[PDB]
Amino acid sequence: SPDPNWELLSSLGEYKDINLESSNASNITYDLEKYKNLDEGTIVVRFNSKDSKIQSLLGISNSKTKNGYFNFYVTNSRVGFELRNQKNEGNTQNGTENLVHMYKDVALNDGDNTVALKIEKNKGYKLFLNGKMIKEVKDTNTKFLNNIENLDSAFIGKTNRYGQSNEYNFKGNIGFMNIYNEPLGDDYLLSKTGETK
Ligand SMILES: CC(=O)N[C@H]1[C@H]([C@H](O)[C@H](O)CO)O[C@@](OC[C@H]2O[C@@H](O)[C@H](O)[C@@H](O)[C@H]2O)(C(=O)O)C[C@@H]1O
Repeated sequence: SPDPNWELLSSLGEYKDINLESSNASNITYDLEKYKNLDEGTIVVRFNSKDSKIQSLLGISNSKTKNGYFNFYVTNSRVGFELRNQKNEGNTQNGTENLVHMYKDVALNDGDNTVALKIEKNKGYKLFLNGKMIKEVKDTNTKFLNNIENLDSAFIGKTNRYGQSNEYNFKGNIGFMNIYNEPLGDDYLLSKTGETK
């Protein structure tokens, strides 16, 4: 990754017009090899939710575990992500590491919102929403997808988990999702997310 970061970069993944009105997530597991070893990157999502519960925009997980997952989520009044690893499979809490839970209480538009998560390896994390950098966390030992063992699922609109776990099914539409292998420039993220001030 250069310093400063690129202001415009080709996406690793780009997904559009995902209809989640009946809360049936979009399986993007075919792209999993692109993401599973990432130690940094950027995720940009345009969304409109019809619900107030915790809902995954993007869920990347080890479906053989309860708690081995990355969950980029929203509510009606909050955005954030969790990062958790689990070393033991099946119906158990054993071997769970709760790595990061970063979130911010926010005002959302009633219509479309645009959010971004920026991860800079061993620098930190930033959240953007509707043209603002809403939260920055400095961290000299960052964790991301490469820290979750045996990933096997990637979904837009849910997190694929073992057994009876809460999959955080999203209800509404996702206009777009763009995933990058590098941290993008703040100015790019401010303008891009800013399209839905
Ligand atoms: C983003 C978030 O807060 N994730 C939590 C999650 C949610 O809060 C919950 O699923 C929303 O309904 O809860 C997690 O723990 C589940 C666990 O909670 C205990 O209090 C309860 O006794 C258990 O039966 C079980 O529901 C989850 O894994 O889903 C933790 C996660 O970090």
